[PDB]
Amino acid sequence: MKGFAMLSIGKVGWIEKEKPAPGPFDAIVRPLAVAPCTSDIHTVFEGAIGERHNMILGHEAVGEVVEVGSEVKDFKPGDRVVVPAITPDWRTSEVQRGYHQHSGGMLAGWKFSNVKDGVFGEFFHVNDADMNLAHLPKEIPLEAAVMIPDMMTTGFHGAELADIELGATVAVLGIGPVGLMAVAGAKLRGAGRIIAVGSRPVCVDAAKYYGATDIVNYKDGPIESQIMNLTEGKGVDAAIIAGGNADIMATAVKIVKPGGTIANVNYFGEGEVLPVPRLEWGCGMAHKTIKGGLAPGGRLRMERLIDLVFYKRVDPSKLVTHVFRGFDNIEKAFMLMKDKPKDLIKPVVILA
Amino acid sequence: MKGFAMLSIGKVGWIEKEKPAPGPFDAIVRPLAVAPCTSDIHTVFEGAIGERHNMILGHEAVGEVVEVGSEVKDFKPGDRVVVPAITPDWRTSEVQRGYHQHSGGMLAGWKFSNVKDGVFGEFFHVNDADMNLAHLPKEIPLEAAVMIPDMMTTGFHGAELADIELGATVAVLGIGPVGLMAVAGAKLRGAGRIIAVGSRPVCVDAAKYYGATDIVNYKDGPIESQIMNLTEGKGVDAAIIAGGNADIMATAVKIVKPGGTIANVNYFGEGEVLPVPRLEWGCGMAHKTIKGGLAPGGRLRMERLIDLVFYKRVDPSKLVTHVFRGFDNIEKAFMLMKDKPKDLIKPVVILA
Amino acid sequence: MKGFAMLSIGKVGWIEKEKPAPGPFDAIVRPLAVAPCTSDIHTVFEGAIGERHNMILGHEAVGEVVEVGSEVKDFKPGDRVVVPAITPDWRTSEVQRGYHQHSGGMLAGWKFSNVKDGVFGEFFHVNDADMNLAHLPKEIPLEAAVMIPDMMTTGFHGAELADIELGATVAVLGIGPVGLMAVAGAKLRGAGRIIAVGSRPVCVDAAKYYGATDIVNYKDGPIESQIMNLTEGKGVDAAIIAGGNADIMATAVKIVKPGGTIANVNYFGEGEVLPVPRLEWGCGMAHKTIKGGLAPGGRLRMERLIDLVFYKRVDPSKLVTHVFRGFDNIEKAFMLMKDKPKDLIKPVVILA
Amino acid sequence: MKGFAMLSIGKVGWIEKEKPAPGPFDAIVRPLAVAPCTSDIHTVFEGAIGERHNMILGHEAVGEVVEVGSEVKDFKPGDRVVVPAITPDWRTSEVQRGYHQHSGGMLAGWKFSNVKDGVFGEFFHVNDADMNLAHLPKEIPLEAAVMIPDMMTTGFHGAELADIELGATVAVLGIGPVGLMAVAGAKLRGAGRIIAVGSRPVCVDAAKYYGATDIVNYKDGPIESQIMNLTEGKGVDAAIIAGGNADIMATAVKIVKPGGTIANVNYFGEGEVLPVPRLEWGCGMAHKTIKGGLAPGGRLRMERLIDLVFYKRVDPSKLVTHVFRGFDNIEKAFMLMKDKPKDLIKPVVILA
Ligand SMILES: NC(=O)c1ccc[n+]([C@@H]2O[C@H](COP(=O)([O-])OP(=O)(O)OC[C@H]3O[C@@H](n4cnc5c(N)ncnc54)[C@H](OP(=O)(O)O)[C@@H]3O)[C@@H](O)[C@H]2O)c1
Ligand SMILES: NC(=O)c1ccc[n+]([C@@H]2O[C@H](COP(=O)([O-])OP(=O)(O)OC[C@H]3O[C@@H](n4cnc5c(N)ncnc54)[C@H](OP(=O)(O)O)[C@@H]3O)[C@@H](O)[C@H]2O)c1
Ligand SMILES: NC(=O)c1ccc[n+]([C@@H]2O[C@H](COP(=O)([O-])OP(=O)(O)OC[C@H]3O[C@@H](n4cnc5c(N)ncnc54)[C@H](OP(=O)(O)O)[C@@H]3O)[C@@H](O)[C@H]2O)c1
Ligand SMILES: NC(=O)c1ccc[n+]([C@@H]2O[C@H](COP(=O)([O-])OP(=O)(O)OC[C@H]3O[C@@H](n4cnc5c(N)ncnc54)[C@H](OP(=O)(O)O)[C@@H]3O)[C@@H](O)[C@H]2O)c1
Ligand SMILES: [Zn+2]
Ligand SMILES: [Zn+2]
Ligand SMILES: [Zn+2]
Ligand SMILES: [Zn+2]
Repeated sequence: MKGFAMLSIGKVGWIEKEKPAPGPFDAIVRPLAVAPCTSDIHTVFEGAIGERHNMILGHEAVGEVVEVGSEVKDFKPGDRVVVPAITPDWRTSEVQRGYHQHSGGMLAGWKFSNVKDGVFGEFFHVNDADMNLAHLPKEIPLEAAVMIPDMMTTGFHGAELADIELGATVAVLGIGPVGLMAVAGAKLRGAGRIIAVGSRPVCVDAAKYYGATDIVNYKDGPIESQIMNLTEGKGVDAAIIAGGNADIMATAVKIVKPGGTIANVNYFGEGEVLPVPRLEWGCGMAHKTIKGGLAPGGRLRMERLIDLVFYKRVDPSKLVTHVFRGFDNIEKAFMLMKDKPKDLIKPVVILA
Repeated sequence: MKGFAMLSIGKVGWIEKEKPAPGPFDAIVRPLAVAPCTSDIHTVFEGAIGERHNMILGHEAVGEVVEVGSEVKDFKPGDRVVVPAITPDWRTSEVQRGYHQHSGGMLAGWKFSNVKDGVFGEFFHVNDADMNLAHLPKEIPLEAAVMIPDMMTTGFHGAELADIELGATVAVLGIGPVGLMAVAGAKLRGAGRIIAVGSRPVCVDAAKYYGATDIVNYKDGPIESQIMNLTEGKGVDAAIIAGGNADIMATAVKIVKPGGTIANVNYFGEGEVLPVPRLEWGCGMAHKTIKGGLAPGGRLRMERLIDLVFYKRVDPSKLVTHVFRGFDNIEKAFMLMKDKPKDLIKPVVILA
Repeated sequence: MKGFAMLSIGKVGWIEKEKPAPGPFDAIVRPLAVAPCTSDIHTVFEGAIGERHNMILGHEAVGEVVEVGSEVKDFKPGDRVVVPAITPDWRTSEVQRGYHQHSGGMLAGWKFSNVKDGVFGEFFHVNDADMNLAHLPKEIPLEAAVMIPDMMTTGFHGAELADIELGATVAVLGIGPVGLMAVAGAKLRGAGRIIAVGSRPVCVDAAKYYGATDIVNYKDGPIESQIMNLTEGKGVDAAIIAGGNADIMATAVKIVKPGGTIANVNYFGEGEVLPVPRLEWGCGMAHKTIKGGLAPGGRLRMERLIDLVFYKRVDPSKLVTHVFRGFDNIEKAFMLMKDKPKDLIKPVVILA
Repeated sequence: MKGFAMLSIGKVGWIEKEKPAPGPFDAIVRPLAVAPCTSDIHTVFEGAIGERHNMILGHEAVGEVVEVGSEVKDFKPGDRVVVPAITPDWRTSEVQRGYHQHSGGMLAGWKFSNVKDGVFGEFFHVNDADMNLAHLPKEIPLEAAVMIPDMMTTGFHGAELADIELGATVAVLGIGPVGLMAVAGAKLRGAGRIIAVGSRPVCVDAAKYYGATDIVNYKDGPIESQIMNLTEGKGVDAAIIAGGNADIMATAVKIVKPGGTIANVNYFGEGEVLPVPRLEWGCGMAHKTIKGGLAPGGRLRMERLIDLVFYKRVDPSKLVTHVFRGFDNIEKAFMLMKDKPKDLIKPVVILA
């Protein structure tokens, strides 16, 4: 009944809450491994989605089922499961339109640490267990598995939105844990040249590991003119935004060729307007499609990504640089996300 | 020959130029019916695509072939043809990528009054007659046929970009001649409710004629607040932008539901940045796809829209509010586009 | 209660069954109007999908909600509803893949008169009311509304699967009620020339009403020869199959041009294989895509087709050639579908 | 000029022909490396596309440009180039419709050893050199590069047509060179499990090399049965057909789940019809899309596959099991393609 929660905007700390009870279709899960996200920094310290009061944080968890509702059919207590960060209500009009990420409202499929208590507690509540849980194979280590709920689905969704054709040249703007899975996702969509944009040397090494053929550091100059030289004025076929300020939107439109695609998965927390360059967008007519999506969730998304991990299509363990232990280290791993060490990509806290 | 040209930014007038000469694959066409476009106002008086010097204007024309190159197979002198605004070079890498509008560079398939002398002349040059001309059936009048090169393909391209599903609710921002064709295109994509946004009474009558079920005038208040009341907070499935300043882009994102599409065909002439509202775009994750395209051209595009007029799927003659006559009246119709009268939609100058 | 049921393969009759009770998410409906389907002839007399025992027939119904479950939120007793022919279980993996029509197994989204008691009873059961019912606007009469559950969604799905481009030439093979809605559907996707294939004058008249520009009589001569002559050897951009024997598949492949689409919504009830002509399929390489699909259902599909009726995009009332009053005439209307007289398109029974 | 030609159906031999001259847009190329194809066996010995007289065989070649026309702007004599098997005329309506493979008619984008003298001569003619040749980087050896013109673009086209989603389970029916590249192609689309169906031990090794996770031998029982056991009766998300008689079409339909795709790239050379099984295709309604395509060609396609080789995304040299050198050994390699020894995958003849 203890959990690390967001007291208000700019203030965090442990609180005490009632242990959640499952509905007939729900499950209660105790976490075996969790991970903090930059998104919890964007909501706490930037108030990007408004004010909260005593909301448990955290949304990336592999856990063990301890209680199921009278209608749960595919999960028993004791089952080890990968919980997706997006756990929608599956009976809404948006699902019938094909957008479960927005089931019941904009971004409403994202429930943990948004409009529902997160996984940073001795237990948490997963709604619609048969639809929003996936069994964890015994062959996948806990550290790699906890990268599936959020980092892998978001990074891969960026590659999916980019509509990569075989052999296409892809740029990945941002090589944090999300952008690194975007680099992997691009390679899984059969990209040829993958140009990664970042600075931290631990991120640059992992980007090459996941298939980046070129590294672009802003120290050499503006990223726009730097990538344009790599492409001899042609540009990239797609640019995946996985970090940066609102101005990175303008950088993306400038480096993508006409007919190319700008695929955003970045959570912009500050700024009122995301700039789109009029001239580099063809004054409205360059066919530079812009996409920006919340990562898919639910049981099928996790099962699909479990197979990709299982059959060795992507190894997410290289995202995990720091492994803590014990509930108390949740606060420390969370604070590592506010001020990132230079040797950090993604921390993981193991609990049992 | 003589032709109405853009002397410099902000100055137009008639000039003297040699009659153009065709290559083995090209044709020389004399115009039978022409029409001016708002796009030529954006370039002349706003300098939206840079400076020009003595460039004949005009890109909407129905003509008669007067000379063909030794390699033209399908067109003879004396053929009456619909000339598209977009006449790309068809042997480029962009065409192999599937974006003929950008063959040779951004917007480079748009040649007339962009990088080439336009149709406001005694003759004009059409590159690759076999690929960029369509035969005009005797059953379609000159006034209806001259709407096909630019207005119809652009409006229909807005509806194509919008990814309309059967029964979807569509908003069209701007009900000038392009937006009027976007209301028609929306209906031809099977839209249910079509909410048109405009004020001019002549345009509103035409909007209803082409399918609009609701008329939104800014007089009642903000367009965003007005459309949200019409849809009980849900919004529209797609929004076609066919006019307005750079702020209309923000309006379209605010009124489109998550997972919807913003389809822009407006030529933005002023401002550096098209604003995209961070919050109403889901902070980057609302799956509100943004598109913006130059209208398709070439022979096949024209033949397909010719069939749409022939089989009575759309009557573009209702766009034509003014019918001038004589080469001299081209200057009259062009300035008539800088300050649109309240009873104007689209003017047409008949020549022979 | 009373109900018109499939006793066994080849025999139908009135039986006695228990009035269904709703689960927490379900509703009980009494029908106000019903219609019989050719699909129930395939099931009973051809045994097309196997034996059945005491299954009430029928899957096209508009009704009145009489009872709802404790969890039903959007529908109360007294509400007049349009009931889709397809009412899937929405919490399955197939829904997460995007194929609700096969929720639980192939064709399993189709419940009425497949794996569940149909609507030809004093009451029927609708699983998951909030997801599988739509409100009926008072402006839409009963006869028209009952064309929405199955005829309109199936025929429109043919047009959806055909991937119709603006101005394309489309052929519709079979112009019973489903094919007539495929003609209308092709019009709602922007088809130019629509070539309808059939012989019965009542259907030919309706096909012209719904937009057919050409009528091909299959008893007049070979369909393939006739359509090639009409298209000057080019073929059509798409052929929608809405009737005929297995060899209509070969006819469709033979008339579609390379890169075109064959879109089947016909329920084939006899024969081991459907033939694809090797040579006219380009020996496997002609890019003639073949689709075949169960019509969409659920609340959203009904609501979108209701808007197409409400805003007068389609008037399905011309499909109704026979209207009867009274429960016992369910038998008469059903045998009408078996006998298929020359003046029949679709019969409706009013129980109001 | 000497050349290995198809004299008539069932007979091949060396003939003498005049050395071709190029049009103003064309190039004459001398082969540095060539490879024979199973498709030529279908053509010569089954007559799958009719009778030919003294047609030089072969459509797989890397060569040196020896002469160009006056309008060729990107290639000079001495340039080493990858020549695609498909070299269409790019100025046709089919290119405008988006299908260069059928430019001028069904399969007409495939010219070499179809409607044009092939690459098995001292020189050959490439039409439209600027559009249909790709520069060959010095880093790619000749034997691997000659897998790009046909094997790689066909197998990858199968993965493209299969509409593969991340993590999906894919079956590849047939693992000769085309099927092995479909295995690599499926991996480049992000497939999870990949079930290869073959029996020759050398092909099984290569299939495991390119990413197969499961091997089904059509000797341990029916393919359909075994694959259903591997998938627990669920089936595969897509099946790529790359070999087999006409019955393989029925096999593919029986193993694909509802909503999945059957993607054929096999050249069927015998049989009047390809059987589609009525029940397992849902009596017409299972949403099992069937595609079948001639492989893409042209400059842009070769360039993108060159990049996938250059950046080490795929290594096609494992396809090459026999390398000879000498013009005369074209006959030797071709006959190996007829009577396929169990250690053969693809032979290559080196000429310089
Ligand atoms: N849509 C979803 O479902 C979803 C899910 C999770 C997270 N997100 C959001 O997506 C973003 C990425 O997640 P994350 O955990 O990987 O954050 P992160 O660790 O902070 O990575 C941000 C990256 O952006 C780089 N960067 C900073 N300024 C840049 C600039 N001008 N140009 C290019 N790159 C620049 C940084 O490079 P260096 O640090 O090396 O200098 C860094 O690598 C976050 O904002 C997150 O909130 C979205
Ligand atoms: N992509 C292409 O291929 C292509 C082709 C041709 C043209 N275009 C461009 O697309 C645009 C449409 O062409 P057009 O000839 O129809 O121009 P137009 O006659 O000036 O029509 C512009 C429409 O926008 C309305 N409008 C003005 N302010 C607005 C606001 N805040 N919000 C919403 N609507 C507002 C106007 O309403 P009222 O006038 O009734 O007050 C008018 O109906 C032009 O800019 C044109 O240059 C693009
Ligand atoms: N996928 C779904 O969800 C769904 C839904 C409902 C129904 N269906 C099925 O789709 C089909 C259409 O239903 P329906 O009520 O419209 O049946 P219908 O009235 O019997 O329509 C049959 C049409 O096919 C014509 N026909 C027969 N042989 C032909 C041939 N060799 N060539 C060309 N046309 C031929 C018939 O000609 P005539 O004009 O002379 O009769 C008629 O026009 C049925 O089989 C039905 O079971 C599928
Ligand atoms: N779409 C295009 O552009 C294109 C391009 C090139 C070629 N093709 C054609 O595609 C096909 C593949 O080419 P290829 O060079 O790879 O020929 P191949 O080596 O003969 O491929 C045959 C493969 O299919 C297997 N096979 C035979 N019958 C089978 C059955 N009932 N079930 C399952 N597998 C069966 C064979 O088994 P074994 O292992 O025992 O031999 C072998 O693995 C050829 O027909 C070719 O002409 C098409
Ligand atoms: Zn996160
Ligand atoms: Zn214009
Ligand atoms: Zn039916
Ligand atoms: Zn081949």
